[PDB]
Amino acid sequence: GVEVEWLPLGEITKYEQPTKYLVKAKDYHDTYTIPVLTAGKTFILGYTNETHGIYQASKAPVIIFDDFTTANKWVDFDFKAKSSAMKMVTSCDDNKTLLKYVYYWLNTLPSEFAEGDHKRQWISNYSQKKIPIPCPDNPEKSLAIQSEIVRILDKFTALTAELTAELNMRKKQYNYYRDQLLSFKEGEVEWKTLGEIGKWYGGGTPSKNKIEFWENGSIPWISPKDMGRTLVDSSEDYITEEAVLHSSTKLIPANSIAIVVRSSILDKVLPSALIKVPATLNQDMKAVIPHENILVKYIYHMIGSRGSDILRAAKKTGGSVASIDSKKLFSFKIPVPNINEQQRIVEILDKFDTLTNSITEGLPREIELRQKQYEYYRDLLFSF
Amino acid sequence: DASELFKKETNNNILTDAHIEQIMQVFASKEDVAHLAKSVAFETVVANDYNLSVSSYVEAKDNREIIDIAELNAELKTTVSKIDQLRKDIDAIV
Amino acid sequence: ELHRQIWQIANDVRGSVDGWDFKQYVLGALFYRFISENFSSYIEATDDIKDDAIKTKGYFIYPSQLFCNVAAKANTNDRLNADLNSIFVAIESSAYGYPSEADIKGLFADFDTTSNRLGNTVKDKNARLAAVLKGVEGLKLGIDLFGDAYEFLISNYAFTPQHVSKLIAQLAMHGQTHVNKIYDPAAGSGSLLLQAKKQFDNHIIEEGFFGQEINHTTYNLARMNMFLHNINYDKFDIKLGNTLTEPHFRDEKPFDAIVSNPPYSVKWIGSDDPTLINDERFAPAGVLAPKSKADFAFVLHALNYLSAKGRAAIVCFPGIFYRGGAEQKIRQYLVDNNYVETVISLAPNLFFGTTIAVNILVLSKHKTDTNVQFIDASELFKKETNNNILTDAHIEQIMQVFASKEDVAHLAKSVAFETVVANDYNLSVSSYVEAKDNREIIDIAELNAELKTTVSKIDQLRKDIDAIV
Amino acid sequence: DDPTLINDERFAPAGVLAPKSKADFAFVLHALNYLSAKGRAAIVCFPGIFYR
Amino acid sequence: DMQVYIANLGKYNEGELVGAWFTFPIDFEEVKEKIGLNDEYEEYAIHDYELPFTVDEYTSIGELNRLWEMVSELPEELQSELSALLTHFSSIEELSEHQEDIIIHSDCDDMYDVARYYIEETGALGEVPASLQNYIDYQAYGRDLDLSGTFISTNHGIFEIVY
Repeated sequence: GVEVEWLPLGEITKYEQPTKYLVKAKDYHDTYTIPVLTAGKTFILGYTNETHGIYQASKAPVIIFDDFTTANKWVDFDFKAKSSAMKMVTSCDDNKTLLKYVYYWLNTLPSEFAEGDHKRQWISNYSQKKIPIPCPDNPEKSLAIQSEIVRILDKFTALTAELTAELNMRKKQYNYYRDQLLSFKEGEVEWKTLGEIGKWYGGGTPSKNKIEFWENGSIPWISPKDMGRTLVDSSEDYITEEAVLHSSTKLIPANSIAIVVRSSILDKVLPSALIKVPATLNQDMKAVIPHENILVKYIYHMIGSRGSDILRAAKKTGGSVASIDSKKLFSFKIPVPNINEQQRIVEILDKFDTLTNSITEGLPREIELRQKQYEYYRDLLFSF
Repeated sequence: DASELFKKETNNNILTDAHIEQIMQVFASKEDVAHLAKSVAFETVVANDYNLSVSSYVEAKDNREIIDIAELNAELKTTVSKIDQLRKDIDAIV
Repeated sequence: ELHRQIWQIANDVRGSVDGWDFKQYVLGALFYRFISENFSSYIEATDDIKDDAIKTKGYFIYPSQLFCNVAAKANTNDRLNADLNSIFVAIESSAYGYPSEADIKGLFADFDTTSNRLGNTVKDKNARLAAVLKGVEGLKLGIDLFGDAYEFLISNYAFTPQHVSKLIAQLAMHGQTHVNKIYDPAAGSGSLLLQAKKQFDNHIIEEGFFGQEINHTTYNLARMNMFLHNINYDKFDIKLGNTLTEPHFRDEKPFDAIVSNPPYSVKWIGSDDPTLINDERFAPAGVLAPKSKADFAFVLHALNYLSAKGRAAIVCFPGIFYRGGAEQKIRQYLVDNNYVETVISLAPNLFFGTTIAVNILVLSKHKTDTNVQFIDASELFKKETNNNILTDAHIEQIMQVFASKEDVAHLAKSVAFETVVANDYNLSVSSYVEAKDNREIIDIAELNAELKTTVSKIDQLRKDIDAIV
Repeated sequence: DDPTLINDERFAPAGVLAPKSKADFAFVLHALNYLSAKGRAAIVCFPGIFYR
Repeated sequence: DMQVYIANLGKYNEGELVGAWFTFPIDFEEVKEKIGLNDEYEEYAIHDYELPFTVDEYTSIGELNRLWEMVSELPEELQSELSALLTHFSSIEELSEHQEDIIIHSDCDDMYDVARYYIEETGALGEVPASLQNYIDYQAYGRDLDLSGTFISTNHGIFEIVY
């Protein structure tokens, strides 16, 4: 603490490369036991961990990714592979280091390790120096005096991992809860064909050669890369209010739902957004406005519930970029009950998913706050 | 058929023998087997606009979980989370 | 207006084949128009414009000594597009051989051979190149802004853009009112040589814009490129040939500014079949460049042809960095004397037809001694499609830091020679100053954390009321 | 429709010819031309020939 | 197999030249008594050899025993292609400095497969969408990997000298 010496990195560090492998049989299905692990998310599906030159990841070294990436680190979790880029960083010394300490102390250098600019490899950079080290406490009580902060950082990283785990748990339980409750409604709950709730609108797009129709303005121009979000308040592009002269767009009210119809689906769940501003959107998506028989959040969450079947309702329509057409999107019939059982049940379901995600009163943004304060308290390490 | 159709080994080597025999086997007399396709009506295919091949694509990858296991896991992880957050709050000494 | 006539060129020439086939025909017709207008404005500068075949051989020797072509008789472009739409084709195939009479002296010629007869049938050829000559005649060019259309038409999609070339020119040109200038190994076009006389008609002419180039079809368009820009004639040449295997000029002379743009790692099987280990230029390196990385052979050839006053400004792909000991000893010989002065990084892509970035070496036999490894990644305005432009008063910041060895952060600075021999002779690591790093405050983050815990837990307990099965 | 393929032996029962760059149903009409009252055709297609 | 024909500086006329084969390590005295002398000690005329590298006719035997240690230190896939590595390096000592930098692609055989390895297996540029996975140019990316780094192609695989 008071006796901190800047020791070089490779003084107590053994660097090596992964051995020879055949880690890829031509089918790598989930039923096998070792996880194929890379950068980003360290989990691809199962492989068999024997008779392939395996390193099998003994008791906690760390790794490097990658050529040209140079940022991602991992603690070897239980016993995993060496998949094609896991060049090993570990320790020669085994009574001072406790190299999860220096794993944490890679986050004492994101300063020079933030700018990966050219085509580049940084072997000598981690190979030489430096790191502040509580030496001259070798090997007596250095782990004992860093035991405080490693208890702190272990429980905080554990907090982050379990918060991601329980966020998965809340989303999983709530996705089952969407399908259990609010469905199969009877009786006799009325049956409404889609679009009869209110006349939905098509789209519209200007040219991009027109500079005066694209450069400035104040209408939110909603593209599907802006989509996938909930409670849309603005857009990336603030397109011109004059640009509606050659847009074929329609001005929509301030309580609408926005929904894409182009190729995010055919595999997965469709996007859906509450849009709060009068906006205009391109050919790549659509907007629906309801009318007079409803609550608008009931249409939103009814489409969100029935997404798993309206991805199927006009599913193929050819194997092209084309998708669910206007017809079988339009010609699906939904339950619409008595009036008091619109705003009651959506008051529960809105209250649940505003607790789940974003942004006001949402859990992963809180997790990001925790990651920010955790990295700041890692900047509150023993530098003193 | 979408699988199998052994499309795994590079490149899509090979729909083996006794593997197309299932394909020929259902083809024999007009059978109707799920997770796989079946017969349709002529009136249904003139009702639709003459497509290929939408029906059936039977409902894979859909799994539902039981309430009480998920909510007991949820409440126990909240107890662990809250004792660790108050442990953080003692350990939030500036 | 400029872009009006530029758009006229960009539309009114494109018919009806691949651009790298009618390239030769359109540029040859435009070049024939320039020869016609230049020779007419010479002989008419008193208004006897409509000429006559009475040509004065005792006078018709003097522009053959002066402009190197008594270009015509009544056989110009002005006399040909009015008398166009007539049999036959090869009046101009003779009237290219006749302005190449020109044997005395300093030919710089045998030149219009790219224009040919194909075509499939001869009347189709007549109609097509009559349309070509008429479309070149149908241009609003007047009288001195001629070569701008040539520089636009050579810039096709398929070439060393004008702002990077301006940067290479301005780097090699400051505090130097001297002679001669300027040499170029592997010139390609005459583009990057041309930004001297774009400015340096100011004091005097110095000597000829020298150069050497490999590909003959590019050699022709290069020799007409610096012909159209009203440049004088006698020493203002390019010689055909490879600079490594067939170097000239050794005899003349140590230069005072050189520029280049070598291609990325062209192969050359030279090491070690001739006496290039004991030649005049590769011998002080101690080794030849390896078997497919030609670039430091170009920079050794560059430092060969340079005096005790001038300076070299060449480009490189950034990959020629360490590349084993065969390149480490070339970098060692460069830093061992005070040859190398300044490297410059530029941003990817910045180029027609590549992906990777570049670097710029500035060499001098001129001492301080320290290596300002002045970098740039942004800006470098690479945003507007594709990566244009390094505008004016934007490279002036680059030249401005380059002025006297300054040391400015978020940007690079000088280093120590002992530091760069301590490191293993790199380019260009230092400095890479510390962007995108931001830290927050304790109390704001933790108050936000605790209030969202209160709201989240009251929402979770209200969820637990609403968890009725 | 440059020759009499609108009134030929095989494309006339279709009522139209195949369009100008999608030859595949011209192949399947040519296929069903040369087949008796007993046999059967087995041809392949790109899956895009769907509605078009 | 990795041997020499070292005799003799005596008999410059080489009348019934002697001295057949000596593997490594090499004694001075055993070879000297095998081949005799010219009444004094001037020997090791390196006439013929069989080595993975090139050596001159005046090299001392101690330098041969010095080089044999570093040659026999390396694995066989390096020892099979020592001249190919010498086309980029300059000495066996310099190869011994950087003997762990060389990455060996036994699987890959040409630049298309090297690009396919770096993209599909590693994900050096990022994740690969499956609908994109066929529409990725490998030849131009292979040419730019060639012009960026330093790759050497042999019979076994591809040697990559990394920095």
